[PDB]
Amino acid sequence: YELTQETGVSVALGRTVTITCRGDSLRSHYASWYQKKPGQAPILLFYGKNNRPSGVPDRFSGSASGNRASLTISGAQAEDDAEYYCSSRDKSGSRLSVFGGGTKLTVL
Amino acid sequence: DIQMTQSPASLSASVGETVTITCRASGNIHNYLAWYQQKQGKSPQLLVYNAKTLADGVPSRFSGSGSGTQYSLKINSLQPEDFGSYYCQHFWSAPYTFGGGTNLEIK
Amino acid sequence: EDIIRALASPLIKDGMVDEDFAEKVIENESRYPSGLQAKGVGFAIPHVLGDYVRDNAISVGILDKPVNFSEWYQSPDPVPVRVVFMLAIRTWDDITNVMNWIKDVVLDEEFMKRLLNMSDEEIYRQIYTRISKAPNLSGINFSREYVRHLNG
Amino acid sequence: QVTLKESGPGILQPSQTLSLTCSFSGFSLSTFGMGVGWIRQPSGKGLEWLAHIWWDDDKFYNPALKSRLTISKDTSKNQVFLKIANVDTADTATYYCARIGEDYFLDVWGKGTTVTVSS
Amino acid sequence: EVQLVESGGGLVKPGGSLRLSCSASGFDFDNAWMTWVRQPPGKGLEWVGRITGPGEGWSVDYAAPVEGRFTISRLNSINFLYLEMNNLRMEDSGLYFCARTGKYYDFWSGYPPGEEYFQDWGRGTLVTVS
Ligand SMILES: *[C@@H]1O[C@H](CO)[C@@H](O)[C@H](O)[C@H]1NC(C)=O
Repeated sequence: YELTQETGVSVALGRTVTITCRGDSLRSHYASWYQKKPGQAPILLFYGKNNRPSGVPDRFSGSASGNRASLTISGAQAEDDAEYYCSSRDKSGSRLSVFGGGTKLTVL
Repeated sequence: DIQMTQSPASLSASVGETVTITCRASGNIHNYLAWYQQKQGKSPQLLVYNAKTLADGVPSRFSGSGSGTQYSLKINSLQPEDFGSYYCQHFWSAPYTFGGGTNLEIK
Repeated sequence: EDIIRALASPLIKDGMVDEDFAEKVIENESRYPSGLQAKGVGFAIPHVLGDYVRDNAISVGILDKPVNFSEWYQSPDPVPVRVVFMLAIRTWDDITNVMNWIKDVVLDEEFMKRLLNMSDEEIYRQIYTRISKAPNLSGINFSREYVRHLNG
Repeated sequence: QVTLKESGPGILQPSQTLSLTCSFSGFSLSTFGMGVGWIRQPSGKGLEWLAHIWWDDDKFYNPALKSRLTISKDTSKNQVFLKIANVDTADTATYYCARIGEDYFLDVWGKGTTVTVSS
Repeated sequence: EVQLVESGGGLVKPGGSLRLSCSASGFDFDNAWMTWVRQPPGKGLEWVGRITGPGEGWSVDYAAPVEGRFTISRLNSINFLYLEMNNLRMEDSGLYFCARTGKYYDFWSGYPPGEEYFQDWGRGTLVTVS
């Protein structure tokens, strides 16, 4: 369990919350962030230091510093009610990948 | 290949006088040029390297300067031993060719 | 052809890359810009990482005057590049190790000021030393043939 | 003490190959940044670059002469060799072996072999 | 823009084996990096492994917990990849996803060997045990 992630968050409709990820590998590497719905393939929402993929809403983005990475969810809508995941390297300098536990974000 | 052209072909000076020798490149050779001097019947010795500083054992009475494509040697208080043949060697890009040299003689 | 033939010739002649390396590099450069601005001069790093690279080698060119081309970080602003590091590298881990090494080179401003004025023999010796001195990059083929001044 | 000594033939006949051997000494030729080379001086003339050996076995020749010559290294017993084919009377000259230093350094400038060519 | 479709999941008795398959379309499959990730019900995404391209020589990297029980290979001529699993246990059950990955590196602020992202995911195929 290389990447630590929170169980979930209650989000008021249209509000801003932050989903964080912590670990040691994050001191040198960035985390990639994903959004997943039950029954659906997950989609990449954010990666690197500042890169929003095409094909996604431009509502929000992530960042990283220290030993923590995060995705800001902003103006969260009902369609953003999803499992969120973060992934990065297992150890600084290694070539293997890991994902965090998965957080449930629910929009009221 | 970048060539060196020396000038004048010959110099004439008295012992104790100051003279200069000029060499210029056919291209930009930055700071890599060396000056050599030959006594009759002997191999030449190094005077100046990296187009500017003196080699170990070389007298303080002379030096040189320049940049880019053109450099010169300046020798003060010429001593009888300073009269001889001078050569400019190009180092920016191999082969390390020489200009034809100049000939300094006593008035 | 900014630097692409001048610095690709020895990679092709000595068998480091396939003969159509230059064309593959040009198309990938368009998609993935090579320019990068340092506090001093631009340092560019063209690369592909395809299977047409036969062995790993670094071709380094120094330009008489800067060449203006787009930035690595997706910006139309041209970068006045004076030094170019064409990387004939087969895979990802090897190229990241080289780019990390190049960053140490890029940040050495005294080195770059000298580099712009170094002869091919001097350029070879200082780069050669840096590649082999580093704990990384073992296996990269670097020689005098990969050191060049680019006219204009 | 670094010094260069030389040996070769006195009189060579036109069209024959000239063999000049330079005895290298005082440091290893394998030393990083170092090398040796040859400079020619026909009597009454200035200096001409002839040939060059680097510590890494790179080699240079004067392009005007190059088609006739090869230069080689053998670190066993410090030997430097220069071989020039098809030598003419026009090639009568003093042939000097000079030590090259890191970042360019011609200094030793060993005494020259005198080579003459005649019938 | 692209498609990636998994198949071959099914029920395996503990100690048994199976092979999963996945087709791909709309992209360069020769210089592609492909990975597998699995999600047991009630769990998050577990990375299983990655197969690299011909530039490196088709090496495969595995998560330590699956090393030695998994093998990955692919046929570029049909845009298709395969993976074999052996000696299955209850912890191997889950939805197996195939994904197309990319590479990321920041020249000024990164660190080798960079980072990765999973750009395009398929639906996944379900593997169960006992
Ligand atoms: C790039 O350099 C060329 C040199 O001829 C110049 O004409 C051109 O305007 C420059 N372009 C930009 C965008 O600076």
